[PDB]
Amino acid sequence: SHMKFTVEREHLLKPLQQVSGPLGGRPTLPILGNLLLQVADGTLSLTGTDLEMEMVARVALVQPHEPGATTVPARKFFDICRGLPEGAEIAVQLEGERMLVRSGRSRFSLSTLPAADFPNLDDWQSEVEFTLPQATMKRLIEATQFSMAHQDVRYYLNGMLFETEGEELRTVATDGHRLAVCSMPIGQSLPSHSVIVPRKGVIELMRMLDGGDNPLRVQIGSNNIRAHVGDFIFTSKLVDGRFPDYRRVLPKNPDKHLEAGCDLLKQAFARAAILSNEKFRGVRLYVSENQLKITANNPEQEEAEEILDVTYSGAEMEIGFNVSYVLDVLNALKCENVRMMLTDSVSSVQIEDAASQSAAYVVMPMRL
Amino acid sequence: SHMKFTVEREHLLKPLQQVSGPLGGRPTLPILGNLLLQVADGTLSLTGTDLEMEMVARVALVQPHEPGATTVPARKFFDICRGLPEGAEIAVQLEGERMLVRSGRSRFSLSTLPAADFPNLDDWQSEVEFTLPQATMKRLIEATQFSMAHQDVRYYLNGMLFETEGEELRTVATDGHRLAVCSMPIGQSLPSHSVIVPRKGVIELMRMLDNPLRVQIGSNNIRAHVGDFIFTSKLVDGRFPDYRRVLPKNPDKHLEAGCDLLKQAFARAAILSNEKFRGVRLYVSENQLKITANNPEQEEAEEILDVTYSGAEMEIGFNVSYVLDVLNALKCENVRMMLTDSVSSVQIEDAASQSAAYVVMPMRL
Amino acid sequence: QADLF
Amino acid sequence: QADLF
Repeated sequence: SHMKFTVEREHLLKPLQQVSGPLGGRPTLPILGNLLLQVADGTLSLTGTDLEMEMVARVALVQPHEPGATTVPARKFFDICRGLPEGAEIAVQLEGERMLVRSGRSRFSLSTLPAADFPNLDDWQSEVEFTLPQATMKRLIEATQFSMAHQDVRYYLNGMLFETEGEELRTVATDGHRLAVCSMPIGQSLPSHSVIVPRKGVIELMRMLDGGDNPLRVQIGSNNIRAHVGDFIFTSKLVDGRFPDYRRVLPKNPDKHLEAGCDLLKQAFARAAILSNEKFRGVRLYVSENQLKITANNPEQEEAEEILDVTYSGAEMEIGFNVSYVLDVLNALKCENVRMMLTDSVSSVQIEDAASQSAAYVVMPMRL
Repeated sequence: SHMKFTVEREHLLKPLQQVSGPLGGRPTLPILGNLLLQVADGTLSLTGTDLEMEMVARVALVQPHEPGATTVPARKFFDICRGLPEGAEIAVQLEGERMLVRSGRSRFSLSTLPAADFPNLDDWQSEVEFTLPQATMKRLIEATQFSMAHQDVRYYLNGMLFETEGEELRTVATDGHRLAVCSMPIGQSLPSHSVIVPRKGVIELMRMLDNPLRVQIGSNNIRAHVGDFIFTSKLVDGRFPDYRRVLPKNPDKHLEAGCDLLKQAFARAAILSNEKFRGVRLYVSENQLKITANNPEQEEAEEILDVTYSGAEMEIGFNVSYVLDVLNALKCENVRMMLTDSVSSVQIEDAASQSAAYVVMPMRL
Repeated sequence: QADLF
Repeated sequence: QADLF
């Protein structure tokens, strides 16, 4: 291949970091540890993939260049560029089966694999399209991401539901014990559509949203999603399966309403967790007039007890929770006051910011 | 025990952090995951141990207190105090076999084990004593600790030599491939003595230094007292190599170069070095150092640098990690390297200071 | 631990 | 790797 380009170090670094995202340690196939480099019509394209998703970055070439393509080891190429001095000019060209990198009197010769062998996601058609601020997408993901399953056999839970309805984009994540849902208006009327983005794709999409001026352009096909932000293009396959319906998970008629400060509640739960069972993480909540008592016991016979003033009137009740589930919600809310809606000791509780209904959290108790 | 004390959260945090230091994650005996707490004469003492070393912290009690002692789980007690709000008043007392911790409307009951069951390092006598600034001791350790062996069969290398000679305190650390030595004058005529401190003890002593440091050396122990903290460790029994024998005898080759420029060139070349053996090739002639690195994928890195060089042209191989460790430890402008041939050790130092010296043995390429 | 669904 | 001693 004839491929040649010269580019400033600082135009390469963030592109290289981004496209190396899909790459896991110990790739199954050697070429999956490589980046595809393509020079065409004044643009350098860099692609990384894991066969389920891909990340593409486009870099403008103003200095002399020659078209062509190759694939090089991602981590080694990134480490070389990062290790060069600030402001370095990076001259790249092909020599047989090697890619040569020169800056000053630093020279590197990397092994390559043919660009013709690099895997590509199958062609597909967009059927839903919309743009939204990056901050809006970031908020939608951070508000729910923690509730996704990790490696459940129910593969559709190891991902995030992305749903369009009316003017809003909604994210839903659940692991069967706890659920998180968040809706945000995007100011454009949309068709009703729902897709499941794999966990790993959710993390990638999250990582491409910086503190930037660019909008996020989203395209959804029957089996793929694409997100375009500036000079970055992320594509992922979608997860098959029926995602649970959050509307059916929300507690139907919660007759008990507690309100309390978010940080006061968080710090009390965080201290009580110290003396909770390391495996089961159970804490007990005792609600009585304008008071919440949190207790935690462990197999060493130790006990933590926190008493808080809260706003509550109604029947005294005792309910048990996995304290990590509660702390996850309080950390995600990061608001002033929290509202908890309860029914009884065997039913779920709904937690939300007392001042906003944009996000809702449902946590199932442990038997008391 | 009738032990009782009330202390502000901020007077407990650093003491608790320090004494939990000797504590390893999986204690063989439950007591070894505990801290010994003792109230006597207006002082709270806190002790942590792993049977080889111990750390003691003393906290003044200005609020009401009652004497006594108990042992409590270290990590749980620390986490509770840390997790309480800034300025919290922490009230402690015993209730049977439980230690009750109270602050605001937070209440913790911890399981205890008797103070009488807490291990003590055997009684011992000090035979060498000296005082020095804690920053001087920290520098002596910092300059050499990366060269200690980790789990070498030669147990005496998995630690650091502390040696007194004339008016100097010296540290030496080696793993048999590379060596670091640092000397500092401490203003007192000292007896000639040398002891080996275990590596875990060296790391613990280093972490306690941030008041003069009073050092006491016994036949089998070392003690360091600074401020309200006392660290004691057993010593490693064995014979440490003589660094004076390791220093290059008559180096006929001298190289000088910028420290950062050398370090960044080695760091980039390392990327394409063998992941296991880490070998880089140094070719020095005509005031130019050429660093090359190759790997099993037949990839190659080459760096050329301007250097000041006297001596015949030569090629010599090194484990690039050993060289980068040395350059990282020398936080200086220029470095001087003294060489003899491709099979002999090289001495590396700050071109402007002879207080620390580093000896790296080459590899064949 | 109880289940949501 | 050669030995120092």
